[PDB]
Amino acid sequence: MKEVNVRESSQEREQRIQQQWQKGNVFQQSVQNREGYPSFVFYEGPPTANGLPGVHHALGRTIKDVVARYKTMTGHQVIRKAGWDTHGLPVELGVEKQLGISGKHDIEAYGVEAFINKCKESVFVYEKQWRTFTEQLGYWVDMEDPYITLENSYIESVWNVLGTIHDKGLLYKGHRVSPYCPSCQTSLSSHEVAQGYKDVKDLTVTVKFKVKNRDNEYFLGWTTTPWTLPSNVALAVHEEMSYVRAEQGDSVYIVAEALADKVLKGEYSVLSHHKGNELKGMSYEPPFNFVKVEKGHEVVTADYVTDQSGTGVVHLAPAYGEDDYRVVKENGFSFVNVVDEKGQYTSEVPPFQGRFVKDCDVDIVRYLANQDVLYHKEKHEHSYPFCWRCDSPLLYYANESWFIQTTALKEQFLKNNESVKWYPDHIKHGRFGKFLENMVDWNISRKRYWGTPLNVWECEGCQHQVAPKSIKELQKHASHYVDDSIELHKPYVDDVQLTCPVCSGEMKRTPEVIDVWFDSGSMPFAQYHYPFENSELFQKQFPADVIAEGIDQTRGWFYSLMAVSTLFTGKAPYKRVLSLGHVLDENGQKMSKSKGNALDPVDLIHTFGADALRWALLADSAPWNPKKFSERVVQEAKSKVIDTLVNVYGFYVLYAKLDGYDPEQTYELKKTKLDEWILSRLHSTVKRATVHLEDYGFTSAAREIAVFIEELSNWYVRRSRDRFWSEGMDGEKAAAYDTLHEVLVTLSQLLAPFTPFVADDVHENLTGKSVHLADYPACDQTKVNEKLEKEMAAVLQVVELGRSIRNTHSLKVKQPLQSLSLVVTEEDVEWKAYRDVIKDELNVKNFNVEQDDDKLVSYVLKLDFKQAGPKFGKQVNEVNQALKNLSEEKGKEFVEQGKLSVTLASGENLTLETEDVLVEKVPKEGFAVASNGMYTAVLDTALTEELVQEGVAREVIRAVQDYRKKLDLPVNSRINLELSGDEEVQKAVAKFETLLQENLLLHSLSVKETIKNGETVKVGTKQVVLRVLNQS
Ligand SMILES: CC[C@H](C)[C@H](N)C(=O)NS(=O)(=O)NC[C@H]1O[C@@H](n2cnc3c(N)ncnc32)[C@H](O)[C@@H]1O
Ligand SMILES: [Zn+2]
Ligand SMILES: [Zn+2]
Repeated sequence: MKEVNVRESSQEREQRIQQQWQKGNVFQQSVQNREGYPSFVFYEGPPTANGLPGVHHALGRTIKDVVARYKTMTGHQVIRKAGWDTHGLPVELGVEKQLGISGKHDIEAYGVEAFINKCKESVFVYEKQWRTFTEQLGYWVDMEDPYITLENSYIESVWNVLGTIHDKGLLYKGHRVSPYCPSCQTSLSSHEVAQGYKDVKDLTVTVKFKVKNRDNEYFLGWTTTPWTLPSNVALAVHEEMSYVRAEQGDSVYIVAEALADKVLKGEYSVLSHHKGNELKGMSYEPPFNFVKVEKGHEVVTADYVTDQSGTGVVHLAPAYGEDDYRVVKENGFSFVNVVDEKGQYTSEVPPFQGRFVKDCDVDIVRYLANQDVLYHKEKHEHSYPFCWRCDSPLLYYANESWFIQTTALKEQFLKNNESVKWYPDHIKHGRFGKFLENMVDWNISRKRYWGTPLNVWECEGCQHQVAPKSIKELQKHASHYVDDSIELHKPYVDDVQLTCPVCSGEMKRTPEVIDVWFDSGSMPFAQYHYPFENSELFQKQFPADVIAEGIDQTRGWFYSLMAVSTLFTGKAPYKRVLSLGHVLDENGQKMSKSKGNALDPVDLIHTFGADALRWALLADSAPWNPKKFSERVVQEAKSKVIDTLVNVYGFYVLYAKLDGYDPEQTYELKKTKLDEWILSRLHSTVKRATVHLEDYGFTSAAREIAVFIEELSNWYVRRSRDRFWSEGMDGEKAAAYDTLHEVLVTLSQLLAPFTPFVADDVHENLTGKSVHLADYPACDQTKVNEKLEKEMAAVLQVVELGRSIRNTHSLKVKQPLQSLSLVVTEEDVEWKAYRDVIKDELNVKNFNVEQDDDKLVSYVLKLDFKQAGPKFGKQVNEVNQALKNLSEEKGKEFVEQGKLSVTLASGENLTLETEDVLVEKVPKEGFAVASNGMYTAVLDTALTEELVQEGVAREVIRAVQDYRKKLDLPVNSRINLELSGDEEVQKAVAKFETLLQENLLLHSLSVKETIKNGETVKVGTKQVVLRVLNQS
């Protein structure tokens, strides 16, 4: 073993260990050495390469590393291939800001290929930043040969999946009303929309719709989106609902019967009752006549019209509502659109042309009143969808898109999810399960440039569709030569046309790229270029035994994985999911926010070490709920856990070399009770940590280990230092080294998945082997002594009670005290075995165990004025004083009898009720008491001259021992000590001359009145001059 003497920072140690991993290929060998062992299949969720890693990203990568390392140590081969997510809006928008451009026109003017080259350069910069962060965090994952979603092989496997889906008829193009981002200028998927809801406050209005061929008759239409009014095509009523023609003032309004008293206030008279199918066909005048509807502006029947809200008459604009689109299409009404792709009004609405529709709400109200059509307005606080990337409000916009028909397999989705073990369990039928139950088809087409091209070619002649699964299939159908090096990106694939197999017409690729979530959801099949390569390796690496990512993936990777795999293969791609809560910064969620909530993880790793950061993330709180994180918790983890292990390890190394201990040599072992306790605590910790890890309880396993580390340092090592400091290699010293060597080897093995750097530093120095190539230690039940653990735990509580009393009464442990009395309610612990430990630790001359406190307490009596005040009238204070005058035995008799009589000064004797007297139990004179309820510790706090002088003698002994180290004197050299002090020190030294000689290797001791050129030292509140003249 090597030394720990030269001061090494945490960063220096981890850098040294990392280089040791590099030169030994330990990560690679920890996988190869498990060849033939059962597989544990793990998929890495690919971080988006669009920003710097933060501290919040260290939680997931720590948890993944713990599982992989732990599963490797318990006899599994865990292949770990890193991945980077490089396509889509999360990358495109960032690059646009770097270039100072925005929108599809700016990108096309910039040049599609030039813009894409900027995307490739940006993601490459972030991959290196992420890779450096991952390596220094100690998350072992293969970033030398990662899967990257922009690589041609990866995209080709995505094409094969999409083509196979298309073969099943589950990839279709359709004109549907979809969630749409006017800024990004593309439709969005259902899971993307579920990530961008915010509370808004807008206006829902009621508008008069004057009936045609009638006078003073106005329909009362209702809408939550006033900006859709210029595009009105129809009014919807429920055919079986009841409506009334009610006159109000000079006008007559048509409104639902059940809502009339709410819509019409002040004064109205109901004339006639009508059903919904009677009002069907009635025409009216639009609130805005800017646009013309060739077949529309009538009243139609829709079954979703509710009488609980609104007026029972609903304005329908087919281009901005799925229900509106359906009903208008059913009745053969004209489809009209007044909004461009940027969310702005077209020329068909002159007064607001070129304005965002959701910004015209205020002006729409004014135009309504000025045209004599407005009737009501009310506030609406509701959740509204916003773009999950650019935070723009979304619109529901009729648009032609490509869909994956996930609803066709919805039953298979739910079946696959039911086979998944979720952590926490509530995600399974909660956040994830509810999303599955409300499934709509997956809108995958994005009118963007950087992403996986949607591999569907349509014939210009007959609209026949061809979806090449591969470059070879693309080459086979192409009307021109397609080189083998064709890059599966825009615009390169846009220059490939195919000859139609039906009519020999020209087939052109649809221009869109696919949702970025499809890329990552395809990674089980695309990370190994399946089915083009690695068919056998893919089979051994599917499905995953676990994945672990943040809770946002329930609307992300968790869903896209499930959807791609179910559509492609029908099977669940994972057996188990760890859904991780998000890391917070004292409040908000860490992210690439404007505030930039996240801290620099590399700076923290540099300052406190990756081990400390990982331990804080694992032990401070569980990973399932939102986690407030602080640098302070990392600092505490470094000093309490990591530094503690290093010191104990360095303590073992220093004295093993000095004593020449060799674990390969055979010694005589006189193992003490403290050795048996810590060994029992070691294997009990091994058992309980393993049980937690088997159930993915990292927090509980870490906390169990931290308890053992505190016991190892504060109790076992601290109380065994003399055996390491002693001179001869006797049986008890050999037992100390043997015990501590086993503790360090096994504890480092226990800690390897948690704190891989410091664990390997201890293990490799002690054993010559990497801890990460080792087996996870097994519990040796024969070394578990439950009684010894129980008794020692009681001893620790008693010691803690004794320290509490000494601290309370300012009695430093260096000052011996006469006795400690322990009142145990029951004879449970064999206290005789631990008498020497308790007396040493608390510095008491006598330790006595009592069944009760009758000899250790007394009673004083008082009066409860709230109870007995009025009863005794004015003699109350005389009675209260009379109770306080009572003897000790009189007070004790009262608590037994429960009845007492006080004799006042006048000779009058008054009887005291039980509830009239307040009882106080006080410790005997000179004693002090602390109790937890199970154990009551009574400490004799009274000091005698002999106790004070012994304490002074102890301080003199310590002062001499410290001045001896300062002079660098040999350990074995009898000194001639000269000592000067006042009479109190002189008397104490004289009286305890034997004690001083037993603790100091003194050839002579001389008490001089004054000392030439002496060293003044502090002995309590006194100054003592010392001087050492080496014997000749
Ligand atoms: C599985 C990864 C997805 C396919 C996608 N590339 C993605 O979300 N990539 S990421 O880089 O933004 N996220 C990386 C991981 O970090 C989690 N995460 C993101 N934000 C936080 C946060 N504030 N606290 C804790 N964990 C968080 C993600 O869920 C993902 O596991
Ligand atoms: Zn957007
Ligand atoms: Zn054709």
